[PDB]
Amino acid sequence: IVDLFASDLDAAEINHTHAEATTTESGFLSIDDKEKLDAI
Amino acid sequence: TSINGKTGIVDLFASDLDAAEINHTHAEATTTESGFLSIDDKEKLDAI
Amino acid sequence: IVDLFASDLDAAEINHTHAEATTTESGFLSIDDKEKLDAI
Amino acid sequence: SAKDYVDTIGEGTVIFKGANLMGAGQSFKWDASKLKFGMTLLFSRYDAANNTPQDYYYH
Amino acid sequence: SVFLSKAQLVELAGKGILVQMPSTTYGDRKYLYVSTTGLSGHFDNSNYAAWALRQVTIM
Ligand SMILES: [Fe+3]
Repeated sequence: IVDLFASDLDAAEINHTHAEATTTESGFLSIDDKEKLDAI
Repeated sequence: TSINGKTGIVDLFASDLDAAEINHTHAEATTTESGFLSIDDKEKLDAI
Repeated sequence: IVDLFASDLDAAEINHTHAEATTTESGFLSIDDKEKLDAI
Repeated sequence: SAKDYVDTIGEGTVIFKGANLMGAGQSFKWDASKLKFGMTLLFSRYDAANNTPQDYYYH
Repeated sequence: SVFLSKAQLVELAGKGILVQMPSTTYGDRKYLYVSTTGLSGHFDNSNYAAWALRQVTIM
């Protein structure tokens, strides 16, 4: 009974996040960046 | 014998294994959770 | 004997990126946008 | 004979196996003598159009 | 506490069952394939490391 799953099959999960964007790599928008943009 | 309770001629997909598609969208970034940059935020950043 | 991955399963890889956010579509934050926000 | 009585109590008389939605009109009945310990109810997924017993996600 | 009976075992032998965790957020579904002969590991709850079994008792 080979119950395969995305965790061991290099597959991104349905409920998964991404790392915050940095000065060299893109990604999700950080909370601090959103707060600064809203304040400005 | 079986995969995730499926037997015989079975076609499994990303949602079948609780996985995301290639063209899948995430939750938009808010003040409490990280996510995709909203259109309004991008427009405000470009205008500033 | 067959091997399957996320790409073979029309699924997103665990180590995958996303399209940069534009004026019409959402996505990851670009490096230039992050630098401009930091400098502002 | 007492052991037989207790083990047929333990086995349980399955009154339904398969597929059923039991909306407004479908019900399952029993008898006051038939009730000794309780009932066991097992649920799983269905199909709105195919009406096939999806064989996973039990409870 | 979760309970599975003999009739439910026979109707579920060779099949799996998932349980929902009482918490403040939805998720933490533990899926395992228990049959009258034993247990088969559906390791989709390994990611759900926030909750795991403490014990199993045979009645
Ligand atoms: Fe993704």
